[PDB]
Amino acid sequence: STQVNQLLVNAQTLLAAVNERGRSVSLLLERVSSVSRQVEGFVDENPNLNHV
Amino acid sequence: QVNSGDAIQRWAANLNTLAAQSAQNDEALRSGLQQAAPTADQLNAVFSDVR
Amino acid sequence: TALNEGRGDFFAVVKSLALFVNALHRSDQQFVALNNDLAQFTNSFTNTDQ
Amino acid sequence: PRMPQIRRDITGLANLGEVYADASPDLFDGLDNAVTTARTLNEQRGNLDQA
Amino acid sequence: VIKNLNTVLDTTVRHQKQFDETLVNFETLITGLKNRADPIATSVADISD
Amino acid sequence: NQLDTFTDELNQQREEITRAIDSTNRLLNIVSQRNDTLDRVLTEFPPLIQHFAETRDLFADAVTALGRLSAAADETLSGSNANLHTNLQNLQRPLKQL
Repeated sequence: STQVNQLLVNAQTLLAAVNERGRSVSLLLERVSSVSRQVEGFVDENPNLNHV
Repeated sequence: QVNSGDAIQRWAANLNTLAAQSAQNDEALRSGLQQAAPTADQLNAVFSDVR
Repeated sequence: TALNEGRGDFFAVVKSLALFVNALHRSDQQFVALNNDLAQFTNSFTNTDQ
Repeated sequence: PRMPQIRRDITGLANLGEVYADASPDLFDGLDNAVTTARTLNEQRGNLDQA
Repeated sequence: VIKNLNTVLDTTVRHQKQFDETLVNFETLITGLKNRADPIATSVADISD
Repeated sequence: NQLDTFTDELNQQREEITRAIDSTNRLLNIVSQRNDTLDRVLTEFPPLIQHFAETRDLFADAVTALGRLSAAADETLSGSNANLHTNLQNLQRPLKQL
């Protein structure tokens, strides 16, 4: 039971600290997908980069 | 627990959505881990070359 | 008679739930904060369908 | 002397039961798909550690 | 109520050792993460930025 | 006397008692019909959580290192997002002429 109590309170503290930066956290997935698409497009559209 | 019932319903629905999305992309997750193991090593090698 | 045959089990349940509740009762606001933080955190990754 | 507390406990228990009964299906579907992705994570623990 | 609670309780008892281990493991994991929550959150925000 | 008091108090809460009975019945019915998922969770999650608790420090180090990289990366990219664009747009014409 003591472990359960400490687990719950520390989970609350950790989640509060994490979602304090909610504006960036909410956009994390969208930004990572966008940068993935941009890197893929940049590599795809410049196939002569290696020759240069 | 009763005072946060709307919150627990919301995170239950969100967990359901996230879990369904992750399960429908199981093979993509596996391939992502497999290709993510050595690409960071490649990047570290490149950077340590130009450090 | 049925209750008396399970009397030891029932009072073991009572003595265990007593410790559980006595250790988890003081943090009621912490639990409300935890549930709200959890909902906020899991909302951060579900703003769209995919 | 502790009967108002008993009434409070019974009322809260009923409310919490209703809340959990409302929130259970989403949690259990999420647990199914989380079990699938947990199996995937278990099968590739070495990949995750190397990553 | 008796029937379904019997079902759920025997299912929990069947995995009782794992059910006892997971609470302690989860507590240790959460405490270890909470001891560095601020760098964790800062790093996640920086990754997103 | 005290039994009269206790029985009156319980009779005053018999409606709450039956509402709790119905509510617990519904919740336990739902959990019983999902018992298979309960069993799957109990089989597969404790090993994962034990593994995570073993490697919590490594995960923390990984996140902090990625954050250390990404902080400097973000500051450098934001400090030169538009200067780079203007420099490229200017230099495009001399590149064509050269």
